[PDB]
Amino acid sequence: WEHRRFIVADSRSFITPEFPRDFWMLPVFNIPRETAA
Amino acid sequence: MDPYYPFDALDVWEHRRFIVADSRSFITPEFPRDFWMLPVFNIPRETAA
Amino acid sequence: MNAHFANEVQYDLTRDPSSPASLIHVIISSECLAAAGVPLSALVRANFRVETQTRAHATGDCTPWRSAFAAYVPADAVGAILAPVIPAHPDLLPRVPSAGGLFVSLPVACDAQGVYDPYTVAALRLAWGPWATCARVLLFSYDELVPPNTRYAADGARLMRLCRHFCRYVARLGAAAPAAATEAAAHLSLGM
Amino acid sequence: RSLVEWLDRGWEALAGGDRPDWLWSRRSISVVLRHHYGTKQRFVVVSYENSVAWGGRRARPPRLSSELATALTEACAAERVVRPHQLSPAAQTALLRRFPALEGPLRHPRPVLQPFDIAAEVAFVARIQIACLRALGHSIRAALQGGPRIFQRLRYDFGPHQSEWLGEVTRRFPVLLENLMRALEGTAPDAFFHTAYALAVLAHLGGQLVPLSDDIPARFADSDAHYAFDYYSTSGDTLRLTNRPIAVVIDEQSKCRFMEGPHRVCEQYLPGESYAYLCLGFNRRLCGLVVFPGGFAFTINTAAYLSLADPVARAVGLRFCRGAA
Amino acid sequence: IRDLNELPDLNVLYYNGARLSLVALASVNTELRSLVLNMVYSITEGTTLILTLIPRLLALGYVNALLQMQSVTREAAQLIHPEAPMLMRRLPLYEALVAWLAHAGQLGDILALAPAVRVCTFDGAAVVQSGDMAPVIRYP
Repeated sequence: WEHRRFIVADSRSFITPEFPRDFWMLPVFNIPRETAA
Repeated sequence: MDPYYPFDALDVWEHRRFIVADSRSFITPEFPRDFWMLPVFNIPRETAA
Repeated sequence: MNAHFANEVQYDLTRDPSSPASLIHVIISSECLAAAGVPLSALVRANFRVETQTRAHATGDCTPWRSAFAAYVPADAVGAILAPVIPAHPDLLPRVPSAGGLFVSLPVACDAQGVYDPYTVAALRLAWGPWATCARVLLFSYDELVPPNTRYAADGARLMRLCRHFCRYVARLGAAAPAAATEAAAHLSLGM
Repeated sequence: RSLVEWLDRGWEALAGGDRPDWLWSRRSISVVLRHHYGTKQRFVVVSYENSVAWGGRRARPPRLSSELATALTEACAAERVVRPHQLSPAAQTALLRRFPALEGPLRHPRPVLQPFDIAAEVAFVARIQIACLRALGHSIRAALQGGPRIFQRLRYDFGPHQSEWLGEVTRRFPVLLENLMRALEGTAPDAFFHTAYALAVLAHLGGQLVPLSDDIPARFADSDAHYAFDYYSTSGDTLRLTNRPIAVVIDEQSKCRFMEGPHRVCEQYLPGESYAYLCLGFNRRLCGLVVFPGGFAFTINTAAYLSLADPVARAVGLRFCRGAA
Repeated sequence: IRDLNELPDLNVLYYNGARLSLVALASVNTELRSLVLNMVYSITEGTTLILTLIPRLLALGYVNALLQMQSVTREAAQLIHPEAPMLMRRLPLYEALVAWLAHAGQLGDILALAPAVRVCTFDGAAVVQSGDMAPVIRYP
């Protein structure tokens, strides 16, 4: 036999993300129709 | 920063040949996380602009 | 060498003819491939398969990819053309070493009164394996590929060296040379 | 008997065979040095003496003429103009009268390629690169916009000590989402087309054929469950750890399984199964999935924000895909 | 035939791991010149009678149709490739077939080279070397 601890895998479990405030405004997420690159 | 869970933990016995309703687990490295560094992306020295 | 021969046999199907075309034998260098994102060691591991398609100047659809023939030489390519070496006798023709690469003849889209549109694009593909990371694509323009004028001039003096090299190589080999060879040396020396 | 026949009998004495490869070598050989606009390097155009192809002394008429090309130079050269579109339309129609094919580049309102240019083809590629990126960031912003609860679409067990690791995933979570789109933007446009995402596009537009290199598994066209994946380093530099896009099928929690088949150690693991792998995926339906370590993953539908012209889409495919067998 | 205007191969033969050299010569070429003058003529007479009869008759219904099914870019393409460097009074076509089948039928007899020796070794080597004696039967 074998022994280990156990935690049920559950879709009710979650790891809460927290973003920065300016995180949503970035040159990355916001791109023009044509860039300089 | 602890992720949410409904359950704490349990103690269960499992025989090798008789495993039924199979599942999988999660892997963490063997070195202390102090050696597991924060993610870094170096922005290149110049921009195509 | 043989990659150009085998392809002309394919161009002998005149293709369609309804759409007139042409063919240009091209020797890519290795350093041109190296800068093209081509690992050189992978090819070395005797023909090799290459997909090609032609792409319109401004608007249109590209030709569907078609398989061509390629043979890579990790040696002097122009030298192999110029000074072929008898398998038995290497010393027959001395020559200067150089670099080289694969041989591919490329299709050229013609017209009635065939005139190429410059800036139109012909394309290769090189597959080192199934996955796309083993696939690269190189582009060429009908301006890039088609030179205005050829040269058969510089190749003339070359042949007289052969008549000299044969006459010179046999003179060293002397008695061991097969009689037919010594014979030709007599006339060929008279042509010298 | 010319001297040549003796040469042709010179080899046949020392050869023991005709060896037609050599026969042309004994003849005239035209060597024209050229240069490659891409690599600046050299490639040698050759036409043999008996060669039927261009430059060969035996060739079929008509042959290649510079009539289109030579005029196009002096058209704006006599005008001292860099571009034919800056050429006056009077002279523009002048060559059109002789050359009916120039209508396409000149007279087309919205040419898919910038006419009479060189790098114009590259501009065709790079704009598609940008077109794909915004199809993410806007779609990425979509599902993540108001602070969500992702929970997990996968199934994994956690130890009591592993929880401390997951606590680090919280803080480390936003920095990665930058770094993905950072590198995804930073990738070379060529190599980008080998990535798992560019394959989903070439798969999706094809669905509206076989994308080249056969990267797509045969069953990827079966169900919307068949997926493709890439992996990214969680710590240190964020990079793409997977050459070959990995194909996994999923089935709320449901288990997962690989498909049928040098070695990539990243391939012994399921997505989000272990630390130090950011697991990114898509579908034939092109419904994206972003899987973080621990199995916590959320859907993204990027088809909504993806916007492309059909004449572009059909032109892209025929280059990057192949008519199915 | 090449001396009536070769390859670096065609002079080397392989049997049972052993190499031969047919060169190992001009006396042999004049020793064999009459066969060359018959093997050439029996083909050049032959291919013309094929070429000057199928467009001459193509006799139709299923005979020419099964012929054309065999000539679907196989014989007619070989016809149109040869009749490009060729042409299409009374030509003695039917008389030349008898003259051809008699001549070309004769060369099959000469180049037949029938076996007489059939080697059934018993209590011996399954491969007999050069210079050695081999047990030989011509009987069941």
